[PDB]
Amino acid sequence: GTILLDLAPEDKEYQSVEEEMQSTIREHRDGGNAGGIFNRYNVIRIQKVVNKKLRERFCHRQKEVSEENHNHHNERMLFHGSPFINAIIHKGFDERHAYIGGMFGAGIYFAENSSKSNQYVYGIGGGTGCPTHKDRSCYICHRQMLFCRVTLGKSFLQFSTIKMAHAPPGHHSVIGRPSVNGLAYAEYVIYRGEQAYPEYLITYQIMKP
Ligand SMILES: [Zn+2]
Repeated sequence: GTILLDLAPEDKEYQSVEEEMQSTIREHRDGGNAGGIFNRYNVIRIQKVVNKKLRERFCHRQKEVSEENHNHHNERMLFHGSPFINAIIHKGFDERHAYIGGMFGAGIYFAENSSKSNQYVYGIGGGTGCPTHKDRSCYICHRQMLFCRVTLGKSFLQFSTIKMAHAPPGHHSVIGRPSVNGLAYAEYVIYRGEQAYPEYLITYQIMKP
């Protein structure tokens, strides 16, 4: 029920996504332990995920949020790395498989920075790395991540560690903005899988300095 459409490297969308990916690369305080050491990706292919049902759910929920947020659905293109990408592009986002170990409670997380999402491609905290060379800084294996469209709506800006099962009353998402001696980069949390849609599937690599 899911068809993948390879975008040509000469198309505007391809280079737009790529530019949105390689420009949001930042140095993390872990010294590149989980995501590995890199400064720019090696994009193999960018494929659009097509599934009318998931889009129907997404647009329905988007309409609900819009109706409950000043007729203005805050759609934002955000990154997402997970060891279960295929399950996402086939079945859609699911809050039943949310990040319980997250800082803002068992919800679905999204990073504005591509590297931060790369930190979760091979699992939580980098996991155990690639399935071939057992290295989470492997420059050989083809990694993947998701450039998704997330519906935030009325966002709730919490900076400290506040766990929760759902979004605050009158809200739809929880945004954690960077704080000194706190979190380094912004995080975006949604507690409904209907508020995200894996628009772009990015197959890439990391480059050794
Ligand atoms: Zn490898």
